[PDB]
Amino acid sequence: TTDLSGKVAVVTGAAAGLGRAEALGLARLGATVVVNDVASALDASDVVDEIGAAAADAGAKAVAVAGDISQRATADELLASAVGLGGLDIVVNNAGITRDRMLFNMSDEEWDAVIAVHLRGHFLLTRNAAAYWRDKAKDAEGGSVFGRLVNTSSEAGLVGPVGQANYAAAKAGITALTLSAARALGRYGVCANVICPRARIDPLSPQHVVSLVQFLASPAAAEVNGQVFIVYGPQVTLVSPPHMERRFSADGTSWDPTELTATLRDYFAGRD
Amino acid sequence: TDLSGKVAVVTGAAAGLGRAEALGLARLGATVVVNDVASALDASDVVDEIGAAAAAGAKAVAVAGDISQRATADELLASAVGLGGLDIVVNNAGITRDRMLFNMSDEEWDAVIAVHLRGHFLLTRNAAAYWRDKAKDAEGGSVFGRLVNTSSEAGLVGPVGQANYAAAKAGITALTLSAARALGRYGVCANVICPRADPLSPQHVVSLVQFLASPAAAEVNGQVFIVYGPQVTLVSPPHMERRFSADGTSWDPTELTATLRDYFAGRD
Repeated sequence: TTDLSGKVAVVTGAAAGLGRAEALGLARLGATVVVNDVASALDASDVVDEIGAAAADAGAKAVAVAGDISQRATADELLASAVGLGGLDIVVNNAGITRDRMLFNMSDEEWDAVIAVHLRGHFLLTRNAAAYWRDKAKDAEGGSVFGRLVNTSSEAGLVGPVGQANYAAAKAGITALTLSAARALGRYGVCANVICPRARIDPLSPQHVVSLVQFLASPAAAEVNGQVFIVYGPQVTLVSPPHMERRFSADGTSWDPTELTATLRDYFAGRD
Repeated sequence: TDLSGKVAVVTGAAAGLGRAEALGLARLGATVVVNDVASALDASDVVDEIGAAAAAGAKAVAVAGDISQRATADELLASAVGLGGLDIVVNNAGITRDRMLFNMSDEEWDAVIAVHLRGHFLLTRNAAAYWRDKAKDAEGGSVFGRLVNTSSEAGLVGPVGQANYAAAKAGITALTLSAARALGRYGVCANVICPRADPLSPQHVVSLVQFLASPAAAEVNGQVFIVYGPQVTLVSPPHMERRFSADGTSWDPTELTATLRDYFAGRD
C-alpha cells in the first residue's frame, strides 16, 4: 500500500529545500512527521506550520525538534519525540552542509564540519533507530518490526570531485553505513536504502525525489533493502555494486615485485 | 622499482601491514619516516629493523603521535622536508572498534573515524599542499609524488559489526579519488589498496605498494586495487544496473511504486 496513516516519521534538514519537500510528502500520506533542523532554520521558515497543516489535513500531527544533528543530544531528542507519538517507523537522514575547497587548500574545520553533519549526523540517528527497532523486535510477537531508513548520499561519493573531498568522503561513508544497517536490521523487517538526489514540471524539482522517498518509506518497499538509487527528474537509477575490471593472478604462490610491475605498467600503458 | 634518494612516510608502521610496507620501501633504497603511537613504537623494533635496511644506503626516522591529530601530520611533513623532501606517503594507520550497529557507542564510531578517515585526510591534505606548492616552483611544473591510501572491501560490503570501519574505508576511497583529480596534473599519483587481513601475510601487499610508490606507476592514478595473496584485482567504477524512466515529464507516485515493487519481487 501507499498509505502511511498512524506511522511516525523523522526527517532531518526539513526546514527548507529537499528535506522540507520530503517531510511534506510523508505527512501528506498520513504519516506523523517529526521535523528536525537547527532552531534558526526552523524559525526562518514555517515548515512546522505547512506541516500539521498537511499532517492534520490527513489526521496526523507534527512536532518540531531543533538542534544540531551532529550532536548526540539531537538524535536522542528525535527518538524521544517519536516514541512519545506512538513509536518510530520511518527515518529520513537528509540534513547536510557543504564546505567546498580545493583539497590542498581545505582546512581542518572545513573537513570536520562536513563530516560531522553528514556522516556523524547520519550515524547518530541511524544507530538510535537501529537500537530502537532491534529492541522493539525483541518484544514483538514474531520477532519483527516495521522500519524504514532512507539515508541521503550523493554522486560525489563515487566520482570524488575536485574541491569536495570532504563532501564526497562523508557521502561515501553514509552508503557504507547504510549497507551495514540494511545487513543488521533486514532480518527483523527494517529496510535501509540510499538515495543520491539532484534537486533545485521543473526537471530538477524535489518532487522527483519525494516520490521515490515515499516508496522507500512505504510497506510496498518491503523487498527493497540495501539498495542505492540515483534520482533526478522523471528517472530513478538503481546503482549496481562495484565489479572487478581485471584480475592479475601470479604464476606462483606470491607476486614477484618486478613481475607485478611489468604486468601493471603494461596494462596502464594506453591509459586516459 | 628503485626508490633511492626518495623520502617516504608510512603510518601505523609499528607492526602488521605498515611495518611490512615501510620495510619494502626501505629495501628499495627509500628513506622512510616511520609513524605510530609511542607505545606501539616502543614495543616494536621497527626503528632498527628499518634503520638496518641501509644495506640500501638510506636512513630511517621515527615520529610518534596519534595520526588523527593535526600536530602529528604537521611533524611528519616537517620530518620528511628535513630529510630533503616528500615523495611517498603511505596512509595505513588504523584501529578497529567492532560492534553491532544497534550496540555501537559514539566513542566506538568516533574513534575509528578519527584514526582512519581524519588521519588519512590530515596527512593527505598536508602532502597535497606540499606537492602543489613544490610543483608551482618547479620549472617543469610537476613534482614526483606517490599517495597510497588504505581502504578495505568492508567499505563495499558493509559488514554487520563494522559500520564504523566500512564508513571510514569508504570515505577514504572517495578522499583518494579527489586527491587523484586534484593532483594528477602535477605528476602525483594517488591510489587505493584494499587488503584482506599464507594468503593473509602482509608481504602480499608490499609488492603492490612498492609499485604504487615507484615512478613505474606514473600512469596509474585514481585506481582501487584489492590484494589477496597472489591475486591483485583492479576494481572498476560502479555502473548503473537499471534505469526507470517515467512516461512523460513526471513520475506518478503510484506508477513508480508499481515499477519498483515488480522489479524487486523477482530479483535474488
